[PDB]
Amino acid sequence: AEIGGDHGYNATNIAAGQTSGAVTQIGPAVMGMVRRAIPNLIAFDICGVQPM
Amino acid sequence: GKYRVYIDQYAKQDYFTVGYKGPNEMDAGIYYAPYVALTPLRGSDPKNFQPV
Repeated sequence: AEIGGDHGYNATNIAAGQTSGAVTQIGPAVMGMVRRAIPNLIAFDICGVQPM
Repeated sequence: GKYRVYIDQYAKQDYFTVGYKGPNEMDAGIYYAPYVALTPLRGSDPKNFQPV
């Protein structure tokens, strides 16, 4: 019974606000961060490890 | 010592208006007679279900 609306289905509109009615939003709620993991190392027992 | 001045917020051009008041409620120029107060009307439409 009032006009809210969708943040226009493109990421730039969904960034902070810019709706179609009058509810203009703060911004999407952050969830978390994801990153690459560290690759593992293949031993060193297959060669010489003599220090200098 | 004589006049109670009330200022109109939304004056159009300029004016001052002098009036009389009495001790009774009959003693005036205009009567604002109250009747049934604000009514908390409610309802809904059974084709969109949004309230009103």
